[PDB]
Amino acid sequence: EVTQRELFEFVLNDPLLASSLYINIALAGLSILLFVFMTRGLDDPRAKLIAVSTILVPVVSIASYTGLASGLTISVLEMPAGHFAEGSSVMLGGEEVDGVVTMWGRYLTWALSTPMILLALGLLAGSNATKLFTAITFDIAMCVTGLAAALTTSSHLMRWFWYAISCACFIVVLYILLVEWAQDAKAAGTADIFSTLKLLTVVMWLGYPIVWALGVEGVAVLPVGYTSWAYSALDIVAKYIFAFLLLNYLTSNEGVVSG
Amino acid sequence: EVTQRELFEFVLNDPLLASSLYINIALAGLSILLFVFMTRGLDDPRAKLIAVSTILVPVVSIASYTGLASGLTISVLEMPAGHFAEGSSVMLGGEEVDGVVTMWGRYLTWALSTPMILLALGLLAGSNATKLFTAITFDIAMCVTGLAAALTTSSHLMRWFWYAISCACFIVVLYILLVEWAQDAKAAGTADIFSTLKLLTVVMWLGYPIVWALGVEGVAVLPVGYTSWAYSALDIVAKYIFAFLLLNYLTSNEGVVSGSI
Amino acid sequence: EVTQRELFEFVLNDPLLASSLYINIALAGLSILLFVFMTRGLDDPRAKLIAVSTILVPVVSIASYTGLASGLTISVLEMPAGHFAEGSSVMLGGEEVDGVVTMWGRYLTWALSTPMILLALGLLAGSNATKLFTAITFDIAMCVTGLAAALTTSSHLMRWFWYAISCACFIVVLYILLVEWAQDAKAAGTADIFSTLKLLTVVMWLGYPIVWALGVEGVAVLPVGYTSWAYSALDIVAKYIFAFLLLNYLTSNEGVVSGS
Ligand SMILES: CCCCCCCCCO[C@@H]1O[C@H](CO)[C@@H](O)[C@H](O)[C@H]1O
Ligand SMILES: CCCCCCCCCO[C@@H]1O[C@H](CO)[C@@H](O)[C@H](O)[C@H]1O
Ligand SMILES: CCCCCCCCCO[C@@H]1O[C@H](CO)[C@@H](O)[C@H](O)[C@H]1O
Ligand SMILES: CCCCCCCCCO[C@@H]1O[C@H](CO)[C@@H](O)[C@H](O)[C@H]1O
Ligand SMILES: *C/C=C(C)/C=C\C=C(C)\C=C\C1=C(C)CCCC1(C)C
Ligand SMILES: *C/C=C(C)/C=C\C=C(C)\C=C\C1=C(C)CCCC1(C)C
Ligand SMILES: *C/C=C(C)/C=C\C=C(C)\C=C\C1=C(C)CCCC1(C)C
Repeated sequence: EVTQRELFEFVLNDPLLASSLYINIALAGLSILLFVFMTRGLDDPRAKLIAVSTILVPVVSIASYTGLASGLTISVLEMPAGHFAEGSSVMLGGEEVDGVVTMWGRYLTWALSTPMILLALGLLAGSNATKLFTAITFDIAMCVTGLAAALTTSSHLMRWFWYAISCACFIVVLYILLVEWAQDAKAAGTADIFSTLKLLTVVMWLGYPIVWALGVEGVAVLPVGYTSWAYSALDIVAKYIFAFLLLNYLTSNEGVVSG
Repeated sequence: EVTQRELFEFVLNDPLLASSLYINIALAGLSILLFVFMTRGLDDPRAKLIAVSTILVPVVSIASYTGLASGLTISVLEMPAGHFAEGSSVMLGGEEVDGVVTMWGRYLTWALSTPMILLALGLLAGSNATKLFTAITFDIAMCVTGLAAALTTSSHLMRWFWYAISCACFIVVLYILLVEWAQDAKAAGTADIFSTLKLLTVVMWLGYPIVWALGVEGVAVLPVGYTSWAYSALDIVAKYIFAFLLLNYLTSNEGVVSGSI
Repeated sequence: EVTQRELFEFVLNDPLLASSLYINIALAGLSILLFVFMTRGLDDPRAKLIAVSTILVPVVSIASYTGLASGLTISVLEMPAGHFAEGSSVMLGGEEVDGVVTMWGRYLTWALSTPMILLALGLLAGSNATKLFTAITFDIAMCVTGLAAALTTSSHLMRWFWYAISCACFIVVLYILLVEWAQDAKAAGTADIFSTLKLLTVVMWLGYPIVWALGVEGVAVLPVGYTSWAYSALDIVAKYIFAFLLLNYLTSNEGVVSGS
């Protein structure tokens, strides 16, 4: 029964964690600023919907990373027998504690920012509501089952079963990104930029389940701090730059996306 | 105290709970396979929305039932004074623990599946946005106030007050289903199929508060394993069979429900 | 270690607490009954969508306040070093307990009812989906960061920080109300009622961060019971009266908001 203060200090006291969380808190703040600045020239209602859903990305990121930073959304979990990190222990407060410091707050950041990325990207491609619906529902399911995979301590096989369920919902989203919106963007006149934002997205998105698998939640070839910086690095790219790359195209082509 | 692993083992070790939970993970998985295969012939955006909302029913089911099976969404709660299951105990991790194994994750399943059932039925009926909004918001309120009833350990009376508020929300959804979409479907050209599904929905849905009352959450004439099976049997019809029948009509009648959303 | 029953009893047996909470369960219950009555003659789909969104206010209200009254959504929390309530204690379960009774369940009420407030106000003002999306998302973010600020016990600083993030979000909402929807309304033929509801809304809403700062979550000049009543007072006006007034204009101007 560790304290939130204990986790708040454990992080401050760990090189990798402290930096992995605070550098992204910093970059998220510098994004909300650069983006509110970049998008002042917009006036069309649709261009402005794409702008604000995009801007919400770093808004969700700064708040959710603060949840981790404060120790509010981190837990110490004891992994199941057979799990590569079972047996782990951590110095918290004045004692050794069984378990792995688990920053499950990362799934809350993901559950909140991915539907905004899909909404902005969907509108960019001129998607109809059905595909928008399909993408966002399976995306939320993908994130929430991943979180349940992370939170499952009862059994090792059960964790990988959730992982599989999360993979299946990922495939539906990948199909919409790669086969449906790739085609829809042509009617909307956004094919060029879509292929770029889609290529980045699909590449960075595929990275998450690979890291999960090799990182501490999986077979742990990557320690807690490195599992964290890998996720943090992927976030800076899949999120802030993605938002910069999409917003640098938008505030140059307001007419194409209007209506 | 009571660890997630302790509950996962108890479930694997109890005839009614393991079968009531794992059979549904299995049927949900098979339902998804069948429904995807059935619906590959659809092209219309609106038909497809009725199809995806329906498909999300067993997707929500396989995921949330796994929540229960893994032990993640189970709690051991001690019932308040006068509750008919107060003072019960359950043998966990070898030790005796006061409380009733409470599979609260069931409300998470219902909270996620029911709005997908109403969206599909409302689209089937040719519902306007107002009634789609009224049915779904009151239905979600129904589930959450039901979960609240289940998690209340402070007072017996408090539990039944949450139960009554929940029922109030239910009556609003029944009204839309039985009064408004019935009329809407006639105008939409789907009256017959909407009428059969609506009645299958109302019949099975009335089953949940009855089971809640008769079961371990209410007066406990049904112990935990029997309460669990009563809820799992209702889920098989209200979720998987209901969906099979809806998609059977949809994939033979794409033209009637084709249009904007 | 404090139980749910012990928090239901603490509340039940404290004059200020039982009153703040149970008075709002009763008023919401009556608001629902009254509002359903008032709106029984609406026919247009848009007006009905405004009515049901506004009726969801006391429904979210009766259920989330019960959340509080039952102990379900209350947590006794030890404030961090420096907080003006650090070291406080209560006496729950007959024992002296370190911390402050924290009715975090209030943020559930707000997170669930404020979006309904903006949808109904926005639709009244003729808002386009974009500003409605902007007002509701930032509103929800404001409420969740407020809850996080209230649930943070790790350091006094970080708490006031969440409070600030919850302000940057609130500022976005304020720009939409005061400015944008005021402009949108004029044309919707609701400029007049939009001014009255906007005034009440901006005024009452502004108080929440001030009460938070002054109450037990903040510098604690207001103990638990007064903190509860301070927030419960803003709710009674920001919710039930705001709702009555808005429905009163709806029951009278149905034709106006039907659009066509
Ligand atoms: C369709 C869902 C797929 C998940 C299936 C999970 C069932 C695996 C159960 O494993 C067993 O659990 C026992 C109790 O903990 C251990 O003693 C034993 O060593 C372990 O092998
Ligand atoms: C909606 C169906 C009707 C449900 C009615 C539920 C009544 C349950 C009352 O509980 C009892 O209340 C007494 C007085 O508070 C307590 O002394 C006692 O210990 C407690 O067990
Ligand atoms: C729709 C389902 C109806 C639910 C009815 C629930 C009624 C619960 C009755 O419980 C009993 O109440 C007595 C006081 O009235 C207590 O003294 C006694 O200890 C308690 O066991
Ligand atoms: C810590 C979170 C605080 C983030 C604050 C930045 C949010 C910016 C939302 O976009 C702005 O919304 C206004 C209202 O519609 C428009 O008038 C304006 O043109 C548009 O740029
Ligand atoms: C911030 C943006 C993100 C995190 C985008 C995509 C994330 C995924 C595609 C995650 C996939 C996952 C899988 C398939 C298995 C469960 C864990 C998981 C959530 C990392
Ligand atoms: C999976 C589909 C379901 C669960 C459909 C309907 C469920 C209800 C109508 C549940 C109603 C309930 C009531 C009226 C009382 C509180 C508990 C409750 C949520 C089971
Ligand atoms: C019931 C209606 C409500 C609570 C309407 C508005 C509430 C706010 C504007 C609350 C703002 C807050 C801030 C700015 C700081 C954090 C605490 C907070 C949530 C009270």
